[PDB]
Amino acid sequence: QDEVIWQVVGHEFCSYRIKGEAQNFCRNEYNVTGLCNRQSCPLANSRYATVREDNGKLYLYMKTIERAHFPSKLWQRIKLSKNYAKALEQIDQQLLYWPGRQIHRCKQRLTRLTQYLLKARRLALKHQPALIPIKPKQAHREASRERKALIAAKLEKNIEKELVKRLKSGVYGDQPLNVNEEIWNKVLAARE
Amino acid sequence: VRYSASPALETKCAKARGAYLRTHFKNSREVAFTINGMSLKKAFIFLDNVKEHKQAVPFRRFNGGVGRTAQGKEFGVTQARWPVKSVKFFYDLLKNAEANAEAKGLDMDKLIIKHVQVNAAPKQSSPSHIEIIVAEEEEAVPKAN
Amino acid sequence: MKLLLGDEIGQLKFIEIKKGTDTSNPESEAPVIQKFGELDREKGVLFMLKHEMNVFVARKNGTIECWNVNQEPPILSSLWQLDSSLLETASIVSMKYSNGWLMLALSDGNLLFRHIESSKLRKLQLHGPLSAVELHPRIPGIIAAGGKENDVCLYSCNPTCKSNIDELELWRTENVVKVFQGKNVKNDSLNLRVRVWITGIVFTEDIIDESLCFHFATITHYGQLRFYDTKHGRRPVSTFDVSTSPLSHVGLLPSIKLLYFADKRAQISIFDHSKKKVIGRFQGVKGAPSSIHCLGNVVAITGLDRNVRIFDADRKPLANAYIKALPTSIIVINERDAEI
Amino acid sequence: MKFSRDVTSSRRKQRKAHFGAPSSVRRVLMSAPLSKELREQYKIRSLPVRRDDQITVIRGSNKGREGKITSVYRKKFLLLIERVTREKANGASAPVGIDASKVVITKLHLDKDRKDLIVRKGGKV
Amino acid sequence: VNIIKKRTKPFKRHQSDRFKRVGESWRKPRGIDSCVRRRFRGTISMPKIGYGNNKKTRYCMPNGLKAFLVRNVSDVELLLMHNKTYAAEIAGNVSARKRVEIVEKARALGVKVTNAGAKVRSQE
Amino acid sequence: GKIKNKIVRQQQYMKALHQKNKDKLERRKERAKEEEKDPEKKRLRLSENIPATIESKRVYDETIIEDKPDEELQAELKDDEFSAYFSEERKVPKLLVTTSKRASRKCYDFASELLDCFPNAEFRKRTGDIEVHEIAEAAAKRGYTDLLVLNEDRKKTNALTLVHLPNGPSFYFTLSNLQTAKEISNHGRSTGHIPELIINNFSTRLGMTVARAFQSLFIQTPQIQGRQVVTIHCQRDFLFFRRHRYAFREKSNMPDGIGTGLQELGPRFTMRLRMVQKGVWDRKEGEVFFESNAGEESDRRKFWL
Amino acid sequence: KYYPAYRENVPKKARKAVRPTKLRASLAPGTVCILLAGRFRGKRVVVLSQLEDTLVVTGPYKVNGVPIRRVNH
RNA sequence: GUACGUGAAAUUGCUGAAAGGGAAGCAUUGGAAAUCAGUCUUACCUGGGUGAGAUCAGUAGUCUCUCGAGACUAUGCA
RNA sequence: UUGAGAAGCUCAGACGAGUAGGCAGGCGUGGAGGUUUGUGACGAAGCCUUGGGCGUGAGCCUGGGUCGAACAGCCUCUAGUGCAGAUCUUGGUGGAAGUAGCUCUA
RNA sequence: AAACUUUCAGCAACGGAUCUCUUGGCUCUCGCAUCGAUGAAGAACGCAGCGAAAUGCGAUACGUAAUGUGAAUU
Repeated sequence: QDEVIWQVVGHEFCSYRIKGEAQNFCRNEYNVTGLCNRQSCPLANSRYATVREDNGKLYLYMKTIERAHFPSKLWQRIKLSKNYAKALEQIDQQLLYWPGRQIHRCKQRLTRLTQYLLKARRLALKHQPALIPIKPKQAHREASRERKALIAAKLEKNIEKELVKRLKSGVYGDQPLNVNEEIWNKVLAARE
Repeated sequence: VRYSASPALETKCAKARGAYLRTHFKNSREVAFTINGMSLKKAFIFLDNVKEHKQAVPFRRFNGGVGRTAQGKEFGVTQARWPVKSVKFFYDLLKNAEANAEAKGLDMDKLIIKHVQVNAAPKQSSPSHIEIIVAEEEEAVPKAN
Repeated sequence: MKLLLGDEIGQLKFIEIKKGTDTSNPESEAPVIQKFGELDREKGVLFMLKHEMNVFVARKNGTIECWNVNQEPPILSSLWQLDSSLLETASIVSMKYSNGWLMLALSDGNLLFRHIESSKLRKLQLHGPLSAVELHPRIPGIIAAGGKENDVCLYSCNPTCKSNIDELELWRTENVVKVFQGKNVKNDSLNLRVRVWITGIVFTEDIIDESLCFHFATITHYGQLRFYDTKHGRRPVSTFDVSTSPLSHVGLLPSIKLLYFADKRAQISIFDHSKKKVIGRFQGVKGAPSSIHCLGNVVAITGLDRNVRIFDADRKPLANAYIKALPTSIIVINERDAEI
Repeated sequence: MKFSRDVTSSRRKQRKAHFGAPSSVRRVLMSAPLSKELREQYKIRSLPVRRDDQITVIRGSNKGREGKITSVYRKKFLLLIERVTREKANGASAPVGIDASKVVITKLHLDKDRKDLIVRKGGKV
Repeated sequence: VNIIKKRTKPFKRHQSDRFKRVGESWRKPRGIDSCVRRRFRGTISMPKIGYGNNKKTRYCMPNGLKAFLVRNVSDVELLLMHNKTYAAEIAGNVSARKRVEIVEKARALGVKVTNAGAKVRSQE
Repeated sequence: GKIKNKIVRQQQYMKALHQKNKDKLERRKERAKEEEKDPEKKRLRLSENIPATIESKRVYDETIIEDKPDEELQAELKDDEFSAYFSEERKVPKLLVTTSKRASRKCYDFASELLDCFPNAEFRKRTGDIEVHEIAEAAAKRGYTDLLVLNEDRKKTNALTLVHLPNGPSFYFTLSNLQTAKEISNHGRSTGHIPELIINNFSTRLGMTVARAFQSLFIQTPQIQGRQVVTIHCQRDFLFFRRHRYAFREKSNMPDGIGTGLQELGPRFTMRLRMVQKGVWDRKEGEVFFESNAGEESDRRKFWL
Repeated sequence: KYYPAYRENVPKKARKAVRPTKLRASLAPGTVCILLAGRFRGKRVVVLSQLEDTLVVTGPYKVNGVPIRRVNH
């Protein structure tokens, strides 16, 4: 069973395997470590235990060889207490007389899943900027429309037109301070 | 349309183009180099002189086989020629660019040739793409502060 | 379609919009607007509760008044006032009419009931911060109030009364006891307490102790629509995270016997209780709505886009008009067309 | 899946047949779905489009526009609708073509042939 | 075991700079008379096994982590037990919608992301 | 189209293009002769045939403010959120420019230029995890009246949210074409004088709100002797911010015979109004006065500002 | 959060013991000494006492203005 | 924009910067100038107060599995 | 002590030129079966880039720009599968040179 | 210095690679048996739409009759 299963899934083809430069990974949901190993494989180990998170609660999933042929009833889970000390005790008492390597791996996953729930709660309380995706078509359109708008704006022509218009309207005092004698005299002869 | 130069922003510039023009690329390149940077009125006078052989266009990079003249002493070089096909095309483009500036309402007594470029058109002889940008001479506003 | 509209500067507009009109369309016919009232910011309108063929108008300065819209132009049938000692630190958060009494609750919990005929008033203290309070449309002497960190509670004047209760003996402080107090939902999956901020209350028994089993729905500042059934328990029967923006208004559409809500992100949608999902949205509304009124098949929405948008129960854009000044309330007077 | 060896699933041959069809075949190729009221009244799901048919645009930029079918342009698999046009540079309104599958027929241009066709496809008139 | 690189320059093909038709991807010279194959003085170096890097620090980024390619939220959750050893690297063809979902998930898992700022804007 | 031969179909195009040019030339030459013979015909053609522009064919909206003064519009403004600036009280505007959390020196090089544009503006580095609403409510007690937050990411400022204190409207713009004085050709040095303000082309009612908000950032009385002008110009819903130093001189082209010369001082950039909120800015719980829809902006001739 | 979640490469027991610094015989308390670095470079100061590695040094504050300071030997 | 999807290299023009005296490019090491990369204190532990809720009730029910295991529903918050 | 991809983990010592030739392990390309409950108009493929990183290397990952409809990792199968040369084939483009030509010239 | 030369970068040309496409080719398999003195295959000349360097047709000249489909051709 297990040794034949491993020789197939572990060395020929597993749909859960992700090949990596230094270590292969397992996208199986029930893998405690997330790595492709002989001891980490949930497929090749008929007595397996893992800790998984379900909507904010952690559970200890266990399967035995005597339920291997019944996929619906294969895995059984118990709710792990929110007290970390008691959660370790529950793993110890549910995995009684299991190999210490497997209890070690479930206690490591319990810590990381407890840390992830802590960090998730801390991010919820914190305020962080929303990530706004950049849309290539919108960026192209607004870049070309802006170029046409800037050309059609005639900024320096409109700035100069407004400045002269308010010079004629005399928004300043009697004699302006932004003009010299020749400009003021020319303006006086024209506007009057 | 887009030109080689960041200027030609509508407010203070005017453009003109000629593409696939039936004139030699090397002669047009030399004429463009000479009239680049000149005032528009000064450039028109110079182009008229080259037509009348009063002034010579100094062939500068493609000067192989070009005879030297005393009229090139002004430009600091020796080789010179009097092309008339290149000058006619440049004079027409300058007339177009001047007319474009008049429509734009630009100040006509401050126009200088900011950017004039000549590019090789597809081998049909070697034709030439010519593009000219004439912009107002930007003056500095006194701080007076 | 005849409709009244109030603005933030206190002026009352009497619009005669008609189906097919859209002021954004240059070929459309201009609506007939008869403006009246005050042109001062300090006398801006707040609420426009409609009393049969009359309209009650609340104002920021406390000058509650009534208008008879049967006649054209409407004339000030009656005028009231509110003590300035009640408004220097509070604000009117809800105002509605039932059984001849005018609810005038404030932000600090003060309740100012008022008999229209006998012109008598009675104070009624309540819980802390208040943001929504609604009277029972059918059963007399029932209140439902809630606010920021103030879970929704039901207050009853008549315990049972078994048929009805006289109009004069309502709202006495010695007869009002709370017959229901909301229980907060359990903590989030991240072991975080679900905060309570009630922003709207509506009684949904029409679309679902004698006359017990108060079915009602509330909307919160955190965009979750909660349906309550007092027989089931103090906890909400159902909870839907219908929006990611604070919910502004909630109510029923009697044409389709179904519920609507709107949020601060300029989104008005229809919630189907039987299907437990939102069916369609009142599309074409820009800017956060300030008041929504539904009369028969016609539902009118006004908001920060300075427009009045008319839809039907099936979210069809019947009419649209531009009103220049920033509105605060809307009221549908006549659902039928102008020529009818 | 298809099982007859008289029908080809080759993309080369299916595209060639569609884009090289004669006008008689193109008549059936441009068919439109009937509206719900017409579907339950004529016992027909879809019909080939014909001139003077009253249709509603269902898809595209012109969604919701109604009008008669002014001309069935078979050479381009397009429908021309009344007042469903686009402004040109010189001001002349250029008609806009809509695919026949993107419109719904709300009123049929009934004639003797169409009534016989209706009862031919199991349809009560 | 800090990261040590025996060499940081790349190995460029001989005469790749002289000729544009010749790419810079390394090609082992085969000419017997060529001085590069004979490994004379002053000539360019050649890839040797001695240049190989420490097995413990191999594939490690300058921050000590190994880049793990990620294409969806399922790939990020894989690094729950290896957040001190691996950094998530979102693929180049993952859209800006999925990139956002990946980045929030990696933040709760305590997983470093190499390109967490790509194709997105910020709004506080 | 009909021709699927590439060579033939471009031979046919060149033939038709030459035919089109010849008939257009003949019509133009004959039109010139008749219009020369009768100058009135040239007047009729020029008056009737005015070239179309996107501004001229802009889609109609009734929100445009008419040039005739309106008493309803003035009644709204006289007790508005910006009323303390446009009334006889003349509340001097005090600006608080800040950035996003952990910003680079590229943001500071543009923030300094924005600090030069606005005298009586203060810059405070963003520290820790203080939010915009917390800054706004804290700055409202320090005498400040407007808060400017420059959002930058990956060493590039791209957004700007301005909040009117204490509970005024909040605006959100996305910036582009950010250029500093050193990057502008023939730039200048800006002195300490209070710049003048020019606001152009804000026809719609939503433009009045944005124009008032930008106007409220400037000291009411400018120093004319400095000859510095700050322009915010709206064209096709794009707001262009420029600062120039001007000097009146004689221009022969202009009909009045007079026309100033400009020398840019910087910074130069463009803004697009993404959202306006009632009250202090809050992207989650804020009340949306205006939210730009990129689907509606696809129309070249439809504008909101 | 307490049970180690990783390999926990615990450092091997390093046989390094802390022993008192053996300063020079010439750096006795009370000897006049020249500062070589710091803001007080070039000054001459009196060594009050030796700390574990540094010398608690000071020039008379009325003489050269060097307060009670530490200096590396 | 019909010289029409994408638009590489060779090649050409203009502009900007830098280097110039003949084996040259190139290799090694640094300087200068220009530019770029990522690494942040924030959490952890502990104490009290205030409220909260369940995986806590000297607690009542339902559902699905195999007494008790998961999921919920009321009620109380010691 | 968890360090059983037993094809893994671990400890130790020695050694390292290389033509012909021999033997292993890998990189890349077109197509096929399976798989990733895979990527993609919120932008696939390609291309550009004095952006960053990984590998002794073949190569690979990635940011930005451009772009506009498809594409990839892993296990296996398959082959018209990798170029600097062949006075290689086809196409494009240079210096010669605005030279030979048909003083200065057009 | 300037020029020229050289290098690098930006923009503009030139060129048409790459990618994606495909009413085409190629290969295999399956069914079938049908040219002509009652004028064939092929060639030429006309016709009318055209873009023919294409197609259809034959002075009844894109064909006429008949059977249809049923409202276009473009």
